[PDB]
Amino acid sequence: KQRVFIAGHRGMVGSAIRRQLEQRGDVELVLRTRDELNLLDSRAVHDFFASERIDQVYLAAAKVGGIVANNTYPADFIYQNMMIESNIIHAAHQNDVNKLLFLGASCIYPKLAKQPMAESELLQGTLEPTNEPYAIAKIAGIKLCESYNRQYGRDYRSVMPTNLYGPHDNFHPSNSHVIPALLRRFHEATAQSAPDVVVWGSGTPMREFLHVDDMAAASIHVMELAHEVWLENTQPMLSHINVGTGVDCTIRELAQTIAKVVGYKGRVVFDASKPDGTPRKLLDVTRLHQLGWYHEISLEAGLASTYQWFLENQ
Amino acid sequence: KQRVFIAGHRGMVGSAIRRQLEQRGDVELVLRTRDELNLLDSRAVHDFFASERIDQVYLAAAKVGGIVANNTYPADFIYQNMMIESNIIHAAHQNDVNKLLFLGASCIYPKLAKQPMAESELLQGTLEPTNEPYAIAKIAGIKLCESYNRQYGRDYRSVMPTNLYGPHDNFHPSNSHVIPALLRRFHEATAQSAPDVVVWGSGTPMREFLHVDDMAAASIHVMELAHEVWLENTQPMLSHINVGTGVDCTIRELAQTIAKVVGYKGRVVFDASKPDGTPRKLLDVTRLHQLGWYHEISLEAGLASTYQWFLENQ
Ligand SMILES: NC(=O)c1ccc[n+]([C@@H]2O[C@H](COP(=O)([O-])OP(=O)(O)OC[C@H]3O[C@@H](n4cnc5c(N)ncnc54)[C@H](OP(=O)(O)O)[C@@H]3O)[C@@H](O)[C@H]2O)c1
Ligand SMILES: NC(=O)c1ccc[n+]([C@@H]2O[C@H](COP(=O)([O-])OP(=O)(O)OC[C@H]3O[C@@H](n4cnc5c(N)ncnc54)[C@H](OP(=O)(O)O)[C@@H]3O)[C@@H](O)[C@H]2O)c1
Repeated sequence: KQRVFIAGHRGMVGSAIRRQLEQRGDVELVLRTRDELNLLDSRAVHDFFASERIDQVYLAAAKVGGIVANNTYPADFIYQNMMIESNIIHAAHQNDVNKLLFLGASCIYPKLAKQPMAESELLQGTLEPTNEPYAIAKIAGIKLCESYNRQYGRDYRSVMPTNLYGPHDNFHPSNSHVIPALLRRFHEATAQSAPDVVVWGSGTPMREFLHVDDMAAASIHVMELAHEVWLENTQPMLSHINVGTGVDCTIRELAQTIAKVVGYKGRVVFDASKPDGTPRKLLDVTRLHQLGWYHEISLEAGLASTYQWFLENQ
Repeated sequence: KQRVFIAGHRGMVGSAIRRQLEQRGDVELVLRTRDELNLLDSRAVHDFFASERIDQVYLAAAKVGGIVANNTYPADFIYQNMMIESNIIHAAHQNDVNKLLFLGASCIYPKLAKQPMAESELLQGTLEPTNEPYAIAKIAGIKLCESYNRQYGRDYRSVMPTNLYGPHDNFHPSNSHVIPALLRRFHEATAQSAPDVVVWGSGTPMREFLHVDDMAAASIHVMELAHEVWLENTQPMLSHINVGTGVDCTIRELAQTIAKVVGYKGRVVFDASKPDGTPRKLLDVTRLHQLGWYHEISLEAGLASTYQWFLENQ
């Protein structure tokens, strides 16, 4: 069996990968909570790699937050993510761990990227200010992987997820992530028999959403492709792979679909006196499709299962 | 007196800053060689800051090299520079060091930046591949400074030097840095009475060069400006300041001037069957000039003093 360390295993993405791999008789999972292993402590990280046996790492540990967090604690988001990724990638290499999968984030493409965004949009222009610190840290992670690949012949691969949703998300009404926020707002409006739920903006902007169990499946798929096949579909200095559906939906359709999922019978209202973001933001997932992976969970089906997980975990 | 830690003090830039500050009765320098303090070791760095007294840091420690090095050891250039900058900036903040000056590099602007390159060119397009790993690490340093500024009200300022030359450079004929390489090639051609010295390319591309003692003076000037003045001439998320002459010279003029400086009497030859890089690469130094600093060392005068330092240190 391969010894697989899922860093950040209790996280949203990390836990999704753990749910799938825990089903695998060819895999022995190695897991440490933050209390058992602080990924910011280089010495602790190195000791762990020097004693445990690892064959593969899924790097799903990060300091992640929403709009308010990223603008309020910028130093924490750049420093913590630089150190976690630096520590794990370095310790992995020093201990002859040849395989690693790093997680990027789609909010780290340029603010004014061409749509849909192919992998080559990376670094082609300036970042969204709210996410800049976190995005720079994330881009440095991808470049640490590529540099260890090129210098030492490692196999440190990287995925770039689109917007994610699903179990283990933060279902609080003031989350800046539209999925979990609207599920919870709609839930409470339906409980209260509120006449309407108002959403800022016009509802015309198109966005792309992927259920975290699809993310996890794609991540495992990418990790386990033969190296030669991964090479034929990437370049050493443009190595990441977008993970998403490649399909857009309006904020209006999303909200209306959430309302239906939850059984709300009041009115979804958009307040178009509030500004809209860019008209369209989505990944181009041609490389992932060429690599033989296609998402399985439709929006309707994913929102319904997600909402059921919330009901079970209030 | 202010307690000033010059990280990397034996380096080219670090030593230039030390030569100027060692003349200052208002400054107590705190210096540690690599053997006394490995800047890659977070615990050692933190212990140093927790015991020494620091009021200001000049962050002039780095893993730096030329074209071959950056392409041959990419992981060393991204990881080492990420860790050194992360360790020092974090430890400085944790120990209430409010003032820091970080050194960037002009090779970290986009390959196809608009010329002359204003500070706002940063992150506006893709990087030169040879320098990408190092440039990403350097950009992450500037963003660590800006994030600590914004989150914690620190005063971590950053300069972006143009091409540098001067004492303590690497005067070896195969250095990819044109200044030191040509000084040494011309020196040896003059010693050998070689009939000609051939330089690859046409000699038409324009570049910008600054003597390291000017760099050091500008760095000290920027560090010591009143905060309110530094604020009026920067933005929190576009905080760095280009340091250079803002003036171009052809590779042809540079080589011809070196030849004269050294007293070569053979022929400078350009081989235009070899490719030229971009036609023009230089910084826009309007912010530094507005901040009241202008370079003092002409190319002719700087090359002559540099060459004299080489003669004294063969
Ligand atoms: N659409 C997108 O762009 C998108 C969305 C989601 C995720 N992602 C990718 O997936 C990554 C993970 O996202 P996520 O939502 O799964 O994060 P999370 O799920 O919210 O948390 C990841 C975790 O890693 C752990 N961790 C953080 N710092 C640690 C440390 N110093 N030591 C040990 N463990 C530490 C956390 O511990 P404690 O949490 O308990 O503090 C948390 O369990 C993101 O950063 C991104 O790269 C991309
Ligand atoms: N035109 C440009 O873009 C340009 C040119 C030059 C410099 N610069 C700026 O100035 C920075 C310094 O350049 P430089 O030429 O002065 O470099 P250097 O001068 O060649 O070296 C800097 C030094 O820091 C030290 N150091 C490196 N790693 C260390 C570690 N782990 N612990 C302790 N000390 C460590 C080095 O030690 P050991 O060397 O003895 O290995 C070396 O003395 C550059 O990285 C750049 O940011 C910009």
